[PDB]
Amino acid sequence: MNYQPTPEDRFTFGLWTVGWQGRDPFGDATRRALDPVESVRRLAELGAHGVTFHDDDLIPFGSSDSEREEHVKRFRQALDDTGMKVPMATTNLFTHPVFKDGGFTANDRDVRRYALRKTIRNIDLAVELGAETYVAWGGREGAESGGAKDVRDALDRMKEAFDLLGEYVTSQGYDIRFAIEPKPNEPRGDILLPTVGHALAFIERLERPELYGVNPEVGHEQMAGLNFPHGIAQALWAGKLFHIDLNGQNGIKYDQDLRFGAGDLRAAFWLVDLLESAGYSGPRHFDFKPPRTEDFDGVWASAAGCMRNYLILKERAAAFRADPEVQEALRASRLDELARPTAADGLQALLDDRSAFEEFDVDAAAARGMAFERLDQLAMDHLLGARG
Amino acid sequence: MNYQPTPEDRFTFGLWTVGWQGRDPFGDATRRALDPVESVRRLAELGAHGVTFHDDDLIPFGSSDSEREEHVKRFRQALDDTGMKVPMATTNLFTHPVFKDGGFTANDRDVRRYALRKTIRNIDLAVELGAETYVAWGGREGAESGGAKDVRDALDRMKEAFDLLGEYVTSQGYDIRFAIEPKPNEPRGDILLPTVGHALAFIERLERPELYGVNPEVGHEQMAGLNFPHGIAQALWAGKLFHIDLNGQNGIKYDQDLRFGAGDLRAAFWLVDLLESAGYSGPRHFDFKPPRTEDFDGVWASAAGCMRNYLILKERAAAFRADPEVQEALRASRLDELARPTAADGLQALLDDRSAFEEFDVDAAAARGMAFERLDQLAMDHLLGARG
Amino acid sequence: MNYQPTPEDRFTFGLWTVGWQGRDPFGDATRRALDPVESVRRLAELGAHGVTFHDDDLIPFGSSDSEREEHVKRFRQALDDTGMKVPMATTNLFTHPVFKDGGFTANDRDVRRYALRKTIRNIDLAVELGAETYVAWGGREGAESGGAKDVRDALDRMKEAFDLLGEYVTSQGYDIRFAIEPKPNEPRGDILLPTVGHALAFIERLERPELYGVNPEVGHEQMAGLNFPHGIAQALWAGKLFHIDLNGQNGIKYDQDLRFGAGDLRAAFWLVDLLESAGYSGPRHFDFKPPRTEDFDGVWASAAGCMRNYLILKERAAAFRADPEVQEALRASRLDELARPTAADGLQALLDDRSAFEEFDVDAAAARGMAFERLDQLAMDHLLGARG
Amino acid sequence: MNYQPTPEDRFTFGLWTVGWQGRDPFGDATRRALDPVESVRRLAELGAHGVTFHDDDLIPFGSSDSEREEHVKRFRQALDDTGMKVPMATTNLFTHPVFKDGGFTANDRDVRRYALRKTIRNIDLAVELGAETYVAWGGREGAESGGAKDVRDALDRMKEAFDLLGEYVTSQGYDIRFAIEPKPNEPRGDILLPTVGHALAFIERLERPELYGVNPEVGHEQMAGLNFPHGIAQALWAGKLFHIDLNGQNGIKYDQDLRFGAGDLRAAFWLVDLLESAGYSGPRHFDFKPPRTEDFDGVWASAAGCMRNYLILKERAAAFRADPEVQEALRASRLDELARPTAADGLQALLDDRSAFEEFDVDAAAARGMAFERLDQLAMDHLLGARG
Ligand SMILES: O=C[C@H](O)[C@@H](O)[C@H](O)[C@H](O)CO
Ligand SMILES: O=C[C@H](O)[C@@H](O)[C@H](O)[C@H](O)CO
Ligand SMILES: O=C[C@H](O)[C@@H](O)[C@H](O)[C@H](O)CO
Ligand SMILES: O=C[C@H](O)[C@@H](O)[C@H](O)[C@H](O)CO
Ligand code: NI
Ligand code: NI
Ligand code: NI
Ligand code: NI
Ligand code: NI
Ligand code: NI
Ligand code: NI
Ligand code: NI
Ligand code: NI
Ligand code: NI
Ligand code: NI
Ligand code: NI
Repeated sequence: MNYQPTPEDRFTFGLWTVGWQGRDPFGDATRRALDPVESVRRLAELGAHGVTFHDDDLIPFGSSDSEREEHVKRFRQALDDTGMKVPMATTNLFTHPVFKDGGFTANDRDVRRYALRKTIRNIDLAVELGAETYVAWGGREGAESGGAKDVRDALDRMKEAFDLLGEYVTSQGYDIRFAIEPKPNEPRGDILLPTVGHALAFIERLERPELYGVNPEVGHEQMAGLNFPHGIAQALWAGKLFHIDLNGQNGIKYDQDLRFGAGDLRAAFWLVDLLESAGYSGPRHFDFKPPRTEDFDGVWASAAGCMRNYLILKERAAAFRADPEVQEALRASRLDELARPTAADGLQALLDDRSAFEEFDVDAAAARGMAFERLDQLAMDHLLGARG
Repeated sequence: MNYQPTPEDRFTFGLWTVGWQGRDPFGDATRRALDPVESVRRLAELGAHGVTFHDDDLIPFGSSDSEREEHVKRFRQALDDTGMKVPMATTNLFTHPVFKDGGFTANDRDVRRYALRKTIRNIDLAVELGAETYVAWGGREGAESGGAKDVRDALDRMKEAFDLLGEYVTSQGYDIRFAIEPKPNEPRGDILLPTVGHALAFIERLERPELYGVNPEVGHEQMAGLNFPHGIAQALWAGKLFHIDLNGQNGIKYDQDLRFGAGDLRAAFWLVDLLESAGYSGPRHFDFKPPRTEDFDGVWASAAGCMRNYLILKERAAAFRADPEVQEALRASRLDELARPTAADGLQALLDDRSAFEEFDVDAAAARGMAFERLDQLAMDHLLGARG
Repeated sequence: MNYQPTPEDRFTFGLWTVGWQGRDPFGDATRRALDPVESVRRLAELGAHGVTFHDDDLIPFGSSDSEREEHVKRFRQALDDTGMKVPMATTNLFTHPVFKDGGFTANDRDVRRYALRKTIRNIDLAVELGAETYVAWGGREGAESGGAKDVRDALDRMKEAFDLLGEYVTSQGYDIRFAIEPKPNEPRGDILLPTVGHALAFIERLERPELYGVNPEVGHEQMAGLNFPHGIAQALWAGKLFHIDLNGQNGIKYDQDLRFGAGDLRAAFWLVDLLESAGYSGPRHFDFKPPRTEDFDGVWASAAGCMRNYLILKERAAAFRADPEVQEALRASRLDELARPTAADGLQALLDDRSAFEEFDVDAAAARGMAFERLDQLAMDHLLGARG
Repeated sequence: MNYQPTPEDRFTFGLWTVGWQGRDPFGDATRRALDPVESVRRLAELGAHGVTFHDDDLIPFGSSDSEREEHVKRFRQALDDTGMKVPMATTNLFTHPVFKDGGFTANDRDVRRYALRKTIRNIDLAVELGAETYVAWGGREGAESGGAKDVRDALDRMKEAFDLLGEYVTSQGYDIRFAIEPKPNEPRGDILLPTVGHALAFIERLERPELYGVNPEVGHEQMAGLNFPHGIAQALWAGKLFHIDLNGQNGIKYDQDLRFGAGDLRAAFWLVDLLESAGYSGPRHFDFKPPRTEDFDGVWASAAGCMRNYLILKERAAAFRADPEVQEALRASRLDELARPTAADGLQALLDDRSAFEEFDVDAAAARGMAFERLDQLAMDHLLGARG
């Protein structure tokens, strides 16, 4: 019947999302700034579970130690009054002109040292607020031209930075983990660790890999034309999906950050299906931008649509899996065999198995249809609620 | 003056490249098949170092043990007469209809067992011929629809397969290593391990990671809009660039496999620059298709252009790096600082360093230009041979 | 409740669609060839309205005049027995090696003359069978390299060819019109008249523009990352949508030709909405390929899914428009004002209108939200059948 | 030897190019604003021919009639002192929040009337300054969601607007023409008239088509993965290339606006080749953004690189065409035949010509290679200055 979200659904929003003033490359802001406290109250009314923030969203850049203290106190009371949580925090290493060539991988060494200190300062605040995950989006790490950045040295600097933060966390005894958010491009011509895969590979080279995971975003992988649910499957397979950014994107172009459900709808369905069947227990975080055509009423409707869409898809995906006709179709397509080991009998046995080569009837096997189209139409019917 | 390749340049070609008959999705072959022996002699005349092959290129599918023996003997004499080497070999797990849903990750278990036996048989042949690398391109591993393939189970099957081959190699005492070739899509809607990053991450989950590397292809990463030289830098950083496939691609669309140099020319320049300065010593393998508009004279001209283009770029990249004006520009852009550790002084020292935050003048740092445009124009001048 | 198609729905299929044997760039056929007569009977059973064909699908290439006559007679009886119609026909100017550099724009003049004769021969057959539209897809018209094709001369040849066919039709007194099908690339590196826009512009340069329209395909425009429904709106605006090819595509990559409904689902919804509200009365033609993983049962299920998906979307789009809440939302977003002339009062009046500039309150106007997000969520609810 | 530009080369720059302060979606300005007068003097020193402007670049928005007059006088003296010309002008209908849903196609009628008045006011100024072309880039014309914009009505409003401007120009007796600049997306999710083709088609529906042309931009067509030189060939073929925007773009992603020469280098070569051989006599306008990593010295170096790159390519393209070996290769590939009419003998003659079908030897024709690869390698050698 209806689709009301409750804090139990674990839906979270960055302050910078509903707070996006509408400034784009070709235009000025179309909305006034939101007081983070108003955003907390409004999201709470909508059924959200918590909020996330960059240091600079909560405490204006260059704020003194006193002003800083007041901003946090104000934010803290709003949280106490609403029951909202703060499961994730991050650093802004992309807005200020000093980070024009990056933070952790800036060619200027002094800039790199500054970026680390700025991050460390915010990690202490994040722990103070109860955040369990600390996200790192290296938006300025990259280049527009080939000779500007030696990638191998840049990767040495990136590893050095992450190892230092890991040494810091472990020395303060914090119970906080890191999640690297990949993005292929924008604002840099090409960004380092462009996809979930590159991020996962890099993590295996850190001194304490256990502390690092990935924070994939729907639109980012889609900006590279990749299959998001497949990338998420691989991150789960590796045990590295620490957090997730949900939104929508219409193909390969600029990062749109539409509300979740918009963009590639079928991909959204397969994503929810995967997260739910895999038992993902982390937050369902929306990193979206309510389009600039909207006024404040439009932003809250956009935020509500994020949660609504997730809930509808969850219903349809659940109905899909529980359908006996679908369970039969899955067996018809041999999904059950895919889950069985190819050779639990071992190498030697396989080599001696004449049924696996010498006596294998390749034409008989080749003639078997996979029945994938029937299966996919069942999935389509379920998504559209068209199952008679 | 001129650009003649010699076997010392380590240029290699797959038999399937100059041998591509021109069959495409919408058209029939425009060229007769080439006898692998003729291809060996022709490539040798052109200055190539060696050739590579899929089992099915050398020995027709379904060949008896006797015919098989004759085909190899014939091929062996051609190699002896020309001095050509065979540094890499691979398996064809994509053409025959039996592999329509994959080889190692086919839902059908019997198909998966067959794919392993077929690969093992060819590994023995590869070692016999002296190949040091065995490439694996899972072209049929993937899907067109969401419910057809459970990616986590598929990744379990992929790992199982690679671990078994690793157990085989180590048991026969072979001195051969594996290289996984990624591709984002085509012929499947989405292919598993779509980019160099995903492949590198997966490798870290194998039982014997030391035996596996990556075989990236210029056009494949470009089909995802990614920066190829950056991906190669990361593979080198990880010590996993075991082999490389060179060709050209005009952006995001079907896999064109144009001759090397064609497609994104500037990317080709930065690639050669990187491979040469990094001391890549493996083969410079061309996996290209001479367009179907060509007759045989056109195919040999296309193959020659591959090597010619590599040699010209190598000259221009060498001239770029050795230019004192460029060395000065590199210092102006702080590439030297990027190579210096951010905090060799350690964590505690960084936290106590007031020059890294408290007394850091952010406006002064922000005002410094990176001088990247001057550097890039110097690179452009060098590429075009326009340095006065 | 259910979604059964009937010939009244005007659903048509090319013989080459359900008949696609599964041959792709990296693989052999996975299905035997279908007798066109069997395809006619099977599609009729499924509720289809008619079929379409290339000359070479019906009459094997190189067939004598007698064999040709028999093939047509056989096909004719199948049509008579089923009541199926043939509303569109086309020429195959892409498969045979002679068309490797094109048909109408081949550099070889003799080839260009041959292509015209081949098309003319099939136009006579099309009229004989009752086809009202003749489609032209210049799949081989284009290039892989810059100097191979002088585009201005190629466009002169393209216009010459179309003008000649127009002169032929008008001289035989045929009641048949032409529809040019655009495609950005594949099989050529870049194809001439790459999008609906380029095709529409070209048509305005023909001697008898009235005889030519466009035959857009969902996936083709999406291979250029364009909004298909927007392109269709422009073709309707110009009065040039003579026919349409329906299928699915997952973004920018090779031409997938998935069944309709698959690919970008939301785009499919907006397309059906537009065609139905605009009163498009031509055929709903599916130019799709049942994936090669399927056997014959899978191909017929895929074809049925094409029609089913169109019918479901038509229902949801109709429900969307007829919803009073949606009609109210449309007024809230000023869609009614968009339909009103900006200045029916004329130029002079506008220049003298102080309310249009001098006394225009720009801040007041800027503050009005467009309410687009609320509208889009209503559309999402309707698509998913989630309207309470 | 060297490549110095002189005003005779007709190189022009928009004030907004070298003046771009570096503000992007994720960052603040990294450069102070430039006084348009300083930009005029600086560009003049670099060898530029003239500058272009949006109304809002020259006269701050909301300026009184007096301030307006002073700004123009100041700008006028700078032009007189340098000898710089102003060949093109345009309107800013994208920055101010009032244009959030468009200017000419905004759903709000009052906004549409305001946009026309604002444009008309600037047309008078453009003529006053001597501009021969008036560009219109409908950056805000489009949508993020399907129901927000009825495209057919939007196209009615777009035509109404352009017809009114045409009526205005013709009534004032101005000798100024319009050029529509297409762009597929950004800042809107999808922009109306997304490519050169769509723009050309639309123009044929205006009341006075003679007054309208197109202003294509390198990067814009490349954001749709299209071949820019091919699009330019079609615009020239139609006699509609009134102006051109030159820059660089690295594939399908956000609009980078790199300096000319950067991005797809080979495409830049083929573009210059075409413009020069076609005798394009309009300005060579650069619409680029010096990357934000740069300080002012870097912006002037970037602007100089634009002109330098154009001059180098012009040299290489000229050398390519004048090479007798290339002229021979062109004949070998039948470019001379492409330029010959297919059937100047007429329709009836073609139908009676047995050599065009009945007696046409298709196998003989099919066997002829096009020799395109040899031709393309000659072009590569010339571009790289590697012709021995
Ligand atoms: O496009 C950029 C990212 O998606 C951005 O929102 C990061 O997620 C954020 O800075 C970390 O919380
Ligand atoms: O597009 C596919 C690949 O590039 C293919 O050529 C593989 O490289 C080959 O099968 C391994 O040698
Ligand atoms: O991708 C190519 C086209 O879509 C093709 O199927 C044409 O439509 C056909 O040849 C005309 O009927
Ligand atoms: O990306 C947008 C355009 O390229 C822009 O610069 C227009 O050209 C300009 O507003 C007209 O002069
Ligand atoms: Ni993002
Ligand atoms: Ni994003
Ligand atoms: Ni994010
Ligand atoms: Ni490849
Ligand atoms: Ni390839
Ligand atoms: Ni390859
Ligand atoms: Ni098609
Ligand atoms: Ni298609
Ligand atoms: Ni089609
Ligand atoms: Ni632009
Ligand atoms: Ni641009
Ligand atoms: Ni422009």
